[PDB]
Amino acid sequence: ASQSIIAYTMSLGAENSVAYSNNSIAIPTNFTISVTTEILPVSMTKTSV
Amino acid sequence: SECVLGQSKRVDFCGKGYHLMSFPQSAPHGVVFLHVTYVPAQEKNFTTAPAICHDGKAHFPREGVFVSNGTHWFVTQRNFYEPQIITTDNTFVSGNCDVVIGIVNNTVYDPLQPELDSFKEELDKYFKNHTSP
Amino acid sequence: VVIGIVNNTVYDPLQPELDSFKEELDKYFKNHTSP
Amino acid sequence: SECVLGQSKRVDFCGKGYHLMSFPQSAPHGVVFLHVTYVPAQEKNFTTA
Amino acid sequence: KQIYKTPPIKYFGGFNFSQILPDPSKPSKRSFIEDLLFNKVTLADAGFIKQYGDCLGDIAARDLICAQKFKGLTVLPPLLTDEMIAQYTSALLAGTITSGWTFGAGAALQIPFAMQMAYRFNGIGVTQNVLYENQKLIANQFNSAIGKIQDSLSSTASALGKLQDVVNHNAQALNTLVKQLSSKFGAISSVLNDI
Ligand SMILES: *[C@@H]1O[C@H](CO)[C@@H](O[C@@H]2O[C@H](CO)[C@@H](O[C@H]3O[C@H](CO)[C@@H](O)[C@H](O)[C@@H]3O)[C@H](O)[C@H]2NC(C)=O)[C@H](O)[C@H]1NC(C)=O
Ligand SMILES: *[C@@H]1O[C@H](CO)[C@@H](O[C@@H]2O[C@H](CO)[C@@H](O[C@H]3O[C@H](CO)[C@@H](O)[C@H](O)[C@@H]3O)[C@H](O)[C@H]2NC(C)=O)[C@H](O)[C@H]1NC(C)=O
Ligand SMILES: *[C@@H]1O[C@H](CO)[C@@H](O[C@@H]2O[C@H](CO)[C@@H](O[C@H]3O[C@H](CO)[C@@H](O)[C@H](O)[C@@H]3O)[C@H](O)[C@H]2NC(C)=O)[C@H](O)[C@H]1NC(C)=O
Ligand SMILES: *[C@@H]1O[C@H](CO[C@@H]2O[C@@H](C)[C@@H](O)[C@@H](O)[C@@H]2O)[C@@H](O[C@@H]2O[C@H](CO)[C@@H](O)[C@H](O)[C@H]2NC(C)=O)[C@H](O)[C@H]1NC(C)=O
Ligand SMILES: *[C@@H]1O[C@H](CO[C@@H]2O[C@@H](C)[C@@H](O)[C@@H](O)[C@@H]2O)[C@@H](O[C@@H]2O[C@H](CO)[C@@H](O)[C@H](O)[C@H]2NC(C)=O)[C@H](O)[C@H]1NC(C)=O
Ligand SMILES: *[C@@H]1O[C@H](CO)[C@@H](O[C@@H]2O[C@H](CO)[C@@H](O)[C@H](O)[C@H]2NC(C)=O)[C@H](O)[C@H]1NC(C)=O
Ligand SMILES: *[C@@H]1O[C@H](CO)[C@@H](O[C@@H]2O[C@H](CO)[C@@H](O)[C@H](O)[C@H]2NC(C)=O)[C@H](O)[C@H]1NC(C)=O
Ligand SMILES: *[C@@H]1O[C@H](CO)[C@@H](O)[C@H](O)[C@H]1NC(C)=O
Ligand SMILES: *[C@@H]1O[C@H](CO)[C@@H](O)[C@H](O)[C@H]1NC(C)=O
Ligand SMILES: *[C@@H]1O[C@H](CO)[C@@H](O)[C@H](O)[C@H]1NC(C)=O
Repeated sequence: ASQSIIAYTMSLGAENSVAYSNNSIAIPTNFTISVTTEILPVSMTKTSV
Repeated sequence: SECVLGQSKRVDFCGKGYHLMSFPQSAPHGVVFLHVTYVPAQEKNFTTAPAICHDGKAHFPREGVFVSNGTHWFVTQRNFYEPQIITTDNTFVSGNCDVVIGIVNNTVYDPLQPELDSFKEELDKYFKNHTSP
Repeated sequence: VVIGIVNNTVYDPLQPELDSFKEELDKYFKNHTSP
Repeated sequence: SECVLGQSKRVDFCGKGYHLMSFPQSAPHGVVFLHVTYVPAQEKNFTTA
Repeated sequence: KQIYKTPPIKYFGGFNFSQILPDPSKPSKRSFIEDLLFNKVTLADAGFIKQYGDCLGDIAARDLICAQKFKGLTVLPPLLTDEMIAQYTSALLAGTITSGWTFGAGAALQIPFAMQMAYRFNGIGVTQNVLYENQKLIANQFNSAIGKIQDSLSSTASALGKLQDVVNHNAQALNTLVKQLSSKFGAISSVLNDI
């Protein structure tokens, strides 16, 4: 095997249909506390000429 | 203001999940937020109903939702499976069961009932022993 | 202490139970006066 | 994020009325949001205390 | 992150989403209200293959796009096609009507649509029995309001003026940037070979 440039139509996500019905519900029986980093600029360098 | 000094109900404003709290950390020219979020992880199917019919009267959850494991009916909170036995203190009444589409038949328990009934057995065992003189 | 408060009855849903339990009691007492 | 993936208590942000839900629709260079809002319609007077 | 889909049984407690959901029979997969919106904003091209074999000839005498191209002003295509954006919008819609908000927070969790609307009514401080006692009226009134929207977008173009004026501003800026080559800037000639 070897490496090269391929090209492809991009995938949007996994195809994932849902078990909907007019009398069924899914309820979570357990949970995960998650921690996620979000980063924002607040300043840039002050500059003079 | 809304993720560190507070708690946010704005969906995906303080990261994905439901917002618990967030911690600021400084970085060069910016800020990092460590958002903490509750994420509903493992799920199980249940049958469900909009209402219960009991005494012809239709019943709804005060808070939470109705579910069945297939043989018995429970109220449970919308975001986490903890089942409770369907009492008059879990639910409230309106109209009658002609009006609600998809309504189902189950008993609704009354926590006043054994507390008077066991007092009826006390009242009776005294009335009967009071026949002895 | 409340400005504009008004008089009306407030219903008690335990009251017709203990009233029905009074009539149930007194019918027993009438029964035990009977023989 | 706040009118499609949720329900928002924020006044006017998802149309006139109390917000229920909204549906996104795509357009050339844009998005169209069809917001559904609960609007009070036939009021009567009452005395209150 | 997932692409959700509507189930084969299109029933949602009497709510009629069929005007805003996809149509599997159509070659462009967009909704009926999307097919309205895509006729209401008229474009200064999408960068699609203006191949010389198209407009080396009479076309560029009456086509501002080939005239701009000969001056090196060109439009690049978007990375996401209008069918890709329809698939994302279809997933957001299928997520909403089948799963409520839970598809935002984590995995999608199915709920019956009339119980989703109840959860919502509690959200506006109206107690959930007021939905179920009126579910036929609420649905027929929603279905009527989605009707008003369709007819409103059938009647006029003027409402989409907010997306059209973005398209018109880029068209006007490039047509100006062409006209600016007419200027002499005080030189003997506008056209460079005449120097
Ligand atoms: C649905 O949830 C129900 C509650 O968890 C469950 O029913 C309960 O099952 C246990 C046994 O598995 C019963 O326990 C009793 O068993 C005998 C006979 O009654 C007694 O001798 C024992 O002392 C003990 O009390 C519970 O009483 C029973 N609850 C009810 C309301 O009857 C069902 O099994 C679950 N069904 C499914 C489909 O998962
Ligand atoms: C939920 O529980 C209800 C109470 O048991 C039950 O209602 C009962 O349904 C039967 C069948 O339709 C009715 O039977 C009578 O119907 C007519 C009179 O309307 C007569 O001509 C028949 O001979 C027969 O006697 C009961 O009268 C009716 N009772 C009430 C109070 O409405 C529902 O059917 C149950 N539903 C489910 C899905 O379990
Ligand atoms: C709401 O209900 C209250 C209870 O019935 C009622 O209060 C009662 O009002 C009368 C008249 O003001 C008082 O009568 C007394 O008035 C003075 C002393 O306060 C004396 O000159 C009289 O002889 C007499 O004793 C009651 O004492 C008073 N009771 C209480 C508990 O305050 C209100 O007036 C009612 N208000 C309305 C607007 O409905
Ligand atoms: C929840 O249930 C759905 C379907 O309901 C059940 O489907 C049967 C298998 C059986 O359990 C019946 O009592 C119910 O009617 C599940 O959906 C299925 O998912 C699998 C993949 O996991 C797929 O191959 C099937 O074709 C799906 N069928 C249907 C009807 O949806 C779903 O997986 C269940 N989820 C959980 C967490 O249990
Ligand atoms: C709510 O009531 C107000 C005024 O109170 C009423 O006044 C009398 C007419 C009598 O019916 C009382 O028992 C009521 O308490 C209404 O305001 C008036 O509306 C009329 C037209 O209907 C108008 O000519 C007056 O100018 C209005 N008065 C004021 C002070 O603006 C009001 O319209 C009622 N609301 C509804 C929904 O009917
Ligand atoms: C959902 O609403 C649409 C209209 O917005 C209904 O579609 C119309 O149905 C009638 C009767 O079959 C036709 O004459 C129209 O030409 C249809 N219009 C379109 C755009 O197809 C649709 O039937 C409704 N759904 C339900 C279940 O009633
Ligand atoms: C609430 O308002 C709606 C209209 O917005 C009323 O519904 C209409 O009622 C008339 C008779 O009064 C019917 O002819 C119409 O067909 C109904 N329209 C719909 C969409 O169903 C409704 O009656 C009002 N209800 C109350 C309690 O006032
Ligand atoms: C839902 O109920 C309707 C009738 O209101 C019925 O036609 C349909 O087959 C049911 N579907 C499911 C998946 O329960
Ligand atoms: C029966 O009544 C007598 C008094 O007459 C009392 O001593 C006895 O404890 C009573 N027993 C019961 C079971 O009520
Ligand atoms: C008193 O109660 C008995 C049952 O313990 C009942 O059979 C009888 O009819 C009652 N007596 C009268 C006079 O009602």
